[PDB]
Amino acid sequence: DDLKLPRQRVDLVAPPFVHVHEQATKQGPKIMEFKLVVQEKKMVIDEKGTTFQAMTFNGSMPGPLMVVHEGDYVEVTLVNPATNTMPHNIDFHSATGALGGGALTLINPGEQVVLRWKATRTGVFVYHCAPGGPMIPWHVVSGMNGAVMVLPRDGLNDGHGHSLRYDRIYYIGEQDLYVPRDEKGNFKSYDSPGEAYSDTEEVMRKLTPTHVVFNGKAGALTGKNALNANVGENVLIVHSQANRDSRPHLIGGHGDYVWETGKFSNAPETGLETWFIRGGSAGAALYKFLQPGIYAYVTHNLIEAANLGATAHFKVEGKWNDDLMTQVKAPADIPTGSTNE
Amino acid sequence: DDLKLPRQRVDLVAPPFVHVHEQATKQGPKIMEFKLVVQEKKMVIDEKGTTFQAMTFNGSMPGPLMVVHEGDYVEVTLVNPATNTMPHNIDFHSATGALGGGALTLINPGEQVVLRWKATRTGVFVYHCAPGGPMIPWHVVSGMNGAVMVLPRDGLNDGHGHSLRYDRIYYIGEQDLYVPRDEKGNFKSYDSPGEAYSDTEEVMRKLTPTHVVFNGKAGALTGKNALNANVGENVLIVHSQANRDSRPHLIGGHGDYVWETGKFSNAPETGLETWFIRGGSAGAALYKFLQPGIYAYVTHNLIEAANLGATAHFKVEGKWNDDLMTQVKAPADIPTGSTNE
Amino acid sequence: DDLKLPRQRVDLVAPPFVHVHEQATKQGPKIMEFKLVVQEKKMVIDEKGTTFQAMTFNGSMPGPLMVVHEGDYVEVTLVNPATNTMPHNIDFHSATGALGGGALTLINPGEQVVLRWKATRTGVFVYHCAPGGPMIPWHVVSGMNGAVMVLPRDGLNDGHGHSLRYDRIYYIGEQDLYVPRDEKGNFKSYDSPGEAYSDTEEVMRKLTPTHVVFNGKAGALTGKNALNANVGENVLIVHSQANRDSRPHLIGGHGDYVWETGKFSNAPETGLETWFIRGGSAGAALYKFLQPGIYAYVTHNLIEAANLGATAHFKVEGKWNDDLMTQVKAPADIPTGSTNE
Ligand SMILES: OC[C@H]1O[C@@](CO)(O[C@H]2O[C@H](CO)[C@@H](O)[C@H](O)[C@H]2O)[C@@H](O)[C@@H]1O
Ligand SMILES: OC[C@H]1O[C@@](CO)(O[C@H]2O[C@H](CO)[C@@H](O)[C@H](O)[C@H]2O)[C@@H](O)[C@@H]1O
Ligand SMILES: OC[C@H]1O[C@@](CO)(O[C@H]2O[C@H](CO)[C@@H](O)[C@H](O)[C@H]2O)[C@@H](O)[C@@H]1O
Ligand SMILES: OC[C@H]1O[C@@](CO)(O[C@H]2O[C@H](CO)[C@@H](O)[C@H](O)[C@H]2O)[C@@H](O)[C@@H]1O
Ligand SMILES: OC[C@H]1O[C@@](CO)(O[C@H]2O[C@H](CO)[C@@H](O)[C@H](O)[C@H]2O)[C@@H](O)[C@@H]1O
Ligand SMILES: OC[C@H]1O[C@@](CO)(O[C@H]2O[C@H](CO)[C@@H](O)[C@H](O)[C@H]2O)[C@@H](O)[C@@H]1O
Ligand SMILES: O=N[O-]
Ligand SMILES: O=N[O-]
Ligand SMILES: O=N[O-]
Ligand SMILES: O=N[O-]
Ligand SMILES: O=N[O-]
Ligand SMILES: O=N[O-]
Ligand SMILES: O=N[O-]
Ligand SMILES: O=N[O-]
Ligand SMILES: O=N[O-]
Ligand SMILES: [Cu+2]
Ligand SMILES: [Cu+2]
Ligand SMILES: [Cu+2]
Ligand SMILES: [Cu+2]
Ligand SMILES: [Cu+2]
Ligand SMILES: [Cu+2]
Repeated sequence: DDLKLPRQRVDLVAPPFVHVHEQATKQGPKIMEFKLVVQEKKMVIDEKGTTFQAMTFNGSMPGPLMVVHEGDYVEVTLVNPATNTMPHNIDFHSATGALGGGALTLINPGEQVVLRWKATRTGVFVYHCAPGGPMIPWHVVSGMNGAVMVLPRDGLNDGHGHSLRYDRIYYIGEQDLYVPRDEKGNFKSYDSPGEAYSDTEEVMRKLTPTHVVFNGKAGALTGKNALNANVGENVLIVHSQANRDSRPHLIGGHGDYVWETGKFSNAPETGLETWFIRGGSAGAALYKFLQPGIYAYVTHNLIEAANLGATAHFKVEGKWNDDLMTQVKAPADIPTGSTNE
Repeated sequence: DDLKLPRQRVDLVAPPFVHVHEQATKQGPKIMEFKLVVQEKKMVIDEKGTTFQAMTFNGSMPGPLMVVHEGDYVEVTLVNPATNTMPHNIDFHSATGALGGGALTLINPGEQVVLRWKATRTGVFVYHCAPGGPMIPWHVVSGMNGAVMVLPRDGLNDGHGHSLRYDRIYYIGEQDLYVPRDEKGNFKSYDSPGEAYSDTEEVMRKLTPTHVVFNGKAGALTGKNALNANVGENVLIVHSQANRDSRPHLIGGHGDYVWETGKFSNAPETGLETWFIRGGSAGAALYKFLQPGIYAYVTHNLIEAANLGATAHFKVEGKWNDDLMTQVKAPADIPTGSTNE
Repeated sequence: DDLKLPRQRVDLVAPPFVHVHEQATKQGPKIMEFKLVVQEKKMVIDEKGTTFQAMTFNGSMPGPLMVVHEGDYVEVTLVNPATNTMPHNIDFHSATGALGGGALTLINPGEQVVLRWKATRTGVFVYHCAPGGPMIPWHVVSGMNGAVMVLPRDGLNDGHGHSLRYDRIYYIGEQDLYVPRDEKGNFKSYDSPGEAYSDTEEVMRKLTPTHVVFNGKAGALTGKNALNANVGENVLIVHSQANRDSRPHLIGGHGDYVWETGKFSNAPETGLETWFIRGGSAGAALYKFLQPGIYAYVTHNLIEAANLGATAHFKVEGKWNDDLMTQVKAPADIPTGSTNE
């Protein structure tokens, strides 16, 4: 027992929600204990019911958000149940050494491993499976990616000496999928990940996804699963993309404070319309809602947003502010005396 | 009449030019009145005369640049003449609430609407049509996008307490187009936007444009339509892309001051070679010309620049500075005594 | 002889290595003399032995890194030997005027030219061939690109008044290639660049590379050609991409200090996981190695990294730090008493 710190077990929750944590803490460093269980399974990824052979951490795309503080140690038990068919591992972009931990975590079905990494770098970071060679992109675009947030012990700040505090946090994992089609253009189904591989790799090589989804499927965060907020709340939106660039935008809002490269040692940018998540990274945006109603959260390649699945909704309760925006005149016939050339 | 401010009607001009405005102002907030008239029409988009079924604000791709100051109110009359075939609306990324105004501006052919939004956020911002669902990307990549600039009341600054003033301003709207081809590879023509839709959507889904153009067509800002400047002038170049990333570069120049995310509350970066406009945003670059001659302004995917249409020219008058650059020896035969291995 | 400064001849070296230079200097400005010889040749670009008709500066993809200091003059002799088939030129993004020098350097086979440019802007910058029209992207994606670094005379700094010094420097040139395929999907071979052009241009137009390589071929910087370092060394990694965006990531490390837009007048960002090189630019990252072993340096589109060629290796000598990372428990059977749902 060389490392003599208190230990705290964390129970992960499914995205887009985040496990209970403190923003600012006066506790000293701890060993924060997390468990991730690999689950290979067929999953529905669009509104027409298209399936595909997914590979996940903890049964979700993305994998769950892990939250710790600068100077904590993160002790992760990775489990690969014997019902799975492939070896798996984990690479933390937050970690230092051994390919992020991938070189110390390769486990066959039936095995588990325990990795500890010190959280020396603040920000939001990707974690993903990376077995080796061509298996790396395949496992990641099959769903094996998530994120970790390493908060400063004093919480977030605006880079100019003022504390920032969120009222709510959501984790939006964006996934690019490469689903094979038959000669007629219909999506193909397979009985195992291994059976899907060869055809999937051919799609992957052309670098054009068939689907781009939030929380694992088209429409996952719309309708009854819209994200809730209230006028006045400061909401932190963490966005990850393990393989491909994204350009987040909150339709009808802004990013008040945006860390687009995702690292809290850098001052955020202010008042952004659209920001940029480079493939292989996580970023974060804070916004204080000023108006009630529906907001669409998109990647602002609108073809991807509307036609390949990458739209979420916020439903925001409160009172409308006519000073910020108003309909002066409702739709009406163009007046006869008008000249509109 | 709740809002008791002076009203000023603005007459928009066609890009790449910009309507008359003040950089710094000591006037108080005003209600700035703008009129935008939707025009569906066939347009020529390349040097071989390829046509396509465009949808525009005010008859241009991009739509005109609107310029106001922080704290002004922007009252926009959107008109959809009965000669048009589709409903249209407008979403201002500069605005707060109702999907940027899209949820308050949906108008059928024969109708108009009046929206007012308060200009609370400084920078350059996209505006675009967004009717709903798959119509959103289709209307935007058919040409229904422009930009608005919200200046600080004191004008631009370098983020370090020094005023910046431009001598000239140009607005470069970049448009990604998705023109269907027949089995031989020739571009297809249609008699209406509705007829073009199904084939266009198939091209859109593969996320590879057929054309990437400035000011609505290949070659629009070359030859007799090159952009004018003079040695010593500080020129502000506003660049928008409503759907797809761009990487602007001034060949033979630099960006002296660049707001690549486009928001004046953030200090600009200095001395850039190439900058990055994320899809769904506008950015701005200031450059003081130091040499006369032709400059090419490109997106620095050179395939897009040279082969898909995305090159503009500046023609700059003045005297050559041999200290910054000189041809020491003109092209000449390689000397016989040379060894060139 | 108007310009009366000392002259220093520099001998370029092949990437990823860099010619001898000083970081900080107290010498005054000099005329720094460089020679670049165009070489058209067939080159191997992947591990299956695929060839293609390359065009290079000095026989390498990328062309060599040139290093000077702010206020130096750079006098470049460009040579186009009579064994070559095409005209060539050079455009320095570091330079001011005449399309970066391209308008003053067009040379036929059998000719040479001498251009001088003043190094007024600090940072890392692309240089590339740009003959005119469609020849510009073709020459660049055929291999005719490199970089120049213009250091501040006091060396690098952290933008907050502290000097930064590297122990080692590597130049990673990333190249997107567009190799034609036959009806069966096999890569086509040609006897000259001219013969390859028409088919190559068709691939280029679809904006999807067949290969994305570091130092001119898949696997170039892996195995016996891995990049060396030691625990404790501060290594500067210069990364260029003349045509297409890249997202560099050091697997198992970070960017301690990153200039992603590549210009030293801007403070670096700290503690990045992944950074972004916009097409048509160079950037630079400093990292101090903390752990020994193998590191993969990738573009973090992992399909490009693993399947299209864009992976380099570092081999780092030193002692493992179990405080930063440790394998708490090696792979072992999942305990019988476990519940893993
Ligand atoms: O800010 C640059 C800095 O990163 C350093 C901090 O000094 O270290 C980072 O990783 C180290 C891992 O132990 C920690 O010192 C530090 O707390 C963390 O941000 C250096 O390697 C370098 O100056
Ligand atoms: O996309 C090509 C082509 O395939 C068809 C079926 O023949 O539809 C498929 O592709 C669509 C777009 O991805 C999906 O909407 C659908 O689930 C799928 O069957 C054609 O409709 C289409 O043109
Ligand atoms: O700088 C962050 C800031 O944005 C705020 C300003 O306090 O508001 C922005 O939008 C508001 C709309 O009324 C205005 O207060 C402000 O002038 C504008 O930049 C907050 O919501 C937040 O601190
Ligand atoms: O691009 C495919 C193929 O189509 C042809 C006509 O058969 O040319 C078309 O496509 C060209 C590239 O976009 C355009 O230059 C032209 O206007 C269009 O007819 C072939 O020439 C080409 O290989
Ligand atoms: O920082 C903005 C600045 O760039 C300027 C410097 O004053 O010039 C750059 O290019 C000039 C070329 O002579 C040099 O003055 C300078 O050393 C270099 O960074 C201006 O044109 C402008 O303020
Ligand atoms: O990529 C299409 C198709 O072509 C084949 C040969 O028929 O392989 C070629 O393409 C591969 C992927 O780029 C390369 O690995 C190889 O060098 C090349 O011959 C098929 O194997 C493949 O499905
Ligand atoms: O140690 N107190 O939270
Ligand atoms: O399946 N993912 O939320
Ligand atoms: O572990 N790879 O299939
Ligand atoms: O109020 N004067 O410009
Ligand atoms: O048609 N647009 O300039
Ligand atoms: O309004 N949409 O076609
Ligand atoms: O002038 N001395 O290095
Ligand atoms: O061939 N290039 O290193
Ligand atoms: O110089 N162009 O082939
Ligand atoms: Cu895996
Ligand atoms: Cu990774
Ligand atoms: Cu419209
Ligand atoms: Cu938008
Ligand atoms: Cu050339
Ligand atoms: Cu260039």
